[PDB]
Amino acid sequence: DECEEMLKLFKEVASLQENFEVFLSFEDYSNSSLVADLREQHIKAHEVAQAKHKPGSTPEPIAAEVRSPSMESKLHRQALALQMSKQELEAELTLRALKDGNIKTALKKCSD
Amino acid sequence: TECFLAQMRAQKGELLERLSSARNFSNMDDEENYSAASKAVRQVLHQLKRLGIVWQDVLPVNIYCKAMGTLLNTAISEVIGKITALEDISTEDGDRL
Repeated sequence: DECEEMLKLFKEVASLQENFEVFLSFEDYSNSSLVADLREQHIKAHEVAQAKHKPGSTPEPIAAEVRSPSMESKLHRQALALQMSKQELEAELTLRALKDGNIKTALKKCSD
Repeated sequence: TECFLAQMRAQKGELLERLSSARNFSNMDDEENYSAASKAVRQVLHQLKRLGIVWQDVLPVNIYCKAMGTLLNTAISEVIGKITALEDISTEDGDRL
């Protein structure tokens, strides 16, 4: 159990270092405040990565027959360390869209 | 027996069709190829969930489990064949697969 816990701690540290280039001490690492802050920061980042992709203007001649990697996949690469599944991501997005006054996007996600 | 398997082949003739959007599981780097692949996989599990709910407490335990295993075998052996017939799998593909 000691080795499994220590392995989990170093796995989290290495995943956070490689996917984010964030380097601190273990006292700053184990503090849940930074974990929650980085979780909400990349929740907001995922909000924008799709919000810009709802067309507010005419599309650009980019990703034409050669489509760019999805932002959701990069967010999931980041969140594999954060242990956030798709259900929790959709739950958080529903509340965040509800706070923005967007009703349809929350109802559609609830229905799905 | 023959009446029951007539329902099985009708159900299989749905699952493979729901996998028609899998696009041979190629070019996972594209966002559309990832979305259209998730669309097939969600619906394949959803069909079996509802079918199992329908057949719940109707068939005996042995035959229900055997029929479910038989349907899931066809569901999984198609994805396995699609993956083993691929040619290019990059680092991004190895994560989304």
